[PDB]
Amino acid sequence: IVLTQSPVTLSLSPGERATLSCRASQSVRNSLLAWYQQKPGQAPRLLIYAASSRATGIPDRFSGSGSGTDFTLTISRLEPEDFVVYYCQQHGSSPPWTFGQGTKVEF
Amino acid sequence: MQLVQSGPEVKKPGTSVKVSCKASGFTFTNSAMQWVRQARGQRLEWVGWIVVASGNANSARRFHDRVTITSDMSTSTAYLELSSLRSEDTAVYYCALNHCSNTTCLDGFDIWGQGTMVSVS
Amino acid sequence: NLCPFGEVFNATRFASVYAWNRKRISNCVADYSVLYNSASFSTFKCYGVSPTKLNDLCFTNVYADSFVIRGDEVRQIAPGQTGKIADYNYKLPDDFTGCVIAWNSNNLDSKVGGNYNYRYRLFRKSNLKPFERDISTEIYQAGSKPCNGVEGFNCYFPLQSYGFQPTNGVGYQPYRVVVLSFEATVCG
Repeated sequence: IVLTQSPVTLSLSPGERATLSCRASQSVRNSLLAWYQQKPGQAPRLLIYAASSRATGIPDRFSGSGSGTDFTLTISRLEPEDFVVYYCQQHGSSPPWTFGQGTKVEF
Repeated sequence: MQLVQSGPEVKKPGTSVKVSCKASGFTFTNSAMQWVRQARGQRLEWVGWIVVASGNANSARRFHDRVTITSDMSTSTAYLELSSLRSEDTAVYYCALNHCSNTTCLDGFDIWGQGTMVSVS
Repeated sequence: NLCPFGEVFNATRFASVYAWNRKRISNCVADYSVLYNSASFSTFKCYGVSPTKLNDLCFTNVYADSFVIRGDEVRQIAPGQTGKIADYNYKLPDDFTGCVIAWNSNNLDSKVGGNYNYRYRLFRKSNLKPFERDISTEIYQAGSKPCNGVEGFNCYFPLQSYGFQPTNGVGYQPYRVVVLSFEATVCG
């Protein structure tokens, strides 16, 4: 089971509406496709858990939606510190809780 | 609610590494740590995961025979040693933990470590 | 007629602590001198009655709950005690009338190469009520999403087998533990 993510860079303006999607190649069991972000060279941190739920301590403006294979990360308000590589998860299967390629939220 | 990880280890392509990851502020319940290896300039990867209460480790397929991912509940730690430390192993190693809210546990690896620059020189 | 303590204490095989073997002993004379003066039982102390004083007092029903645990959590088999075996495997009540006999069993139970027959319940939703015997080996759910009895993330099989080796230390050696409980046909 491998996970392919969608557009490899989001090169568009700050302060607007962007959509992030993880097109899985095999159907994710039990909808466990948590969403992480990782600013380059530092520790990642969790935003969406159980493929839709907002994490504790994390504020608003993010949204995980859908289940199964069709999937969406919904970011509402691109602040300059949200121009970060964003990552999938498949820690649902068994082995290879495969991540994604990431993307580049770019100005 | 913090996972203090060990410092960097500059190593050699014949040696083996020993990466520890202590959990500060709390003790290990049935918490299911995972381990993430990031070569710099590449994506995050998956090494393996320990159910910390049970010790049932399970490593990834390319790491199937040469990493043993052990845990110790007495010291509230969880270790990792990777064998043979090839030139394609220079990375940053992240110990990610699932927070357990006693009554239950969460479904997300929220509290992470800080990294371990395992250098293969 | 004598009470059959010889089929409990000198038994060939015990049971694991999650499925702890309980046998009811009644309608006999219970000779406790061969227990206290055996000089082979390492851990032995009695709650609610002195061990040399219970020989000449008569009860109605005696249960000899027996299991095998690691030598560290022999202290967990006590009234008013909190831990892993005392919460998920075998809990004694606070008003416990009876007592506990534990002796080392490295020479029988710890076989060469590891003995994995003995398991203990490690993951459970709630702590056990006293004298509860839990036999279910359902795949424990630790998170929100149920995972229908298959093994995986937040899906743990609740019985983790002990690793019993002759190489192991004194605290890691298996100790055959027999727990006596008391409540009028069991006299001395």
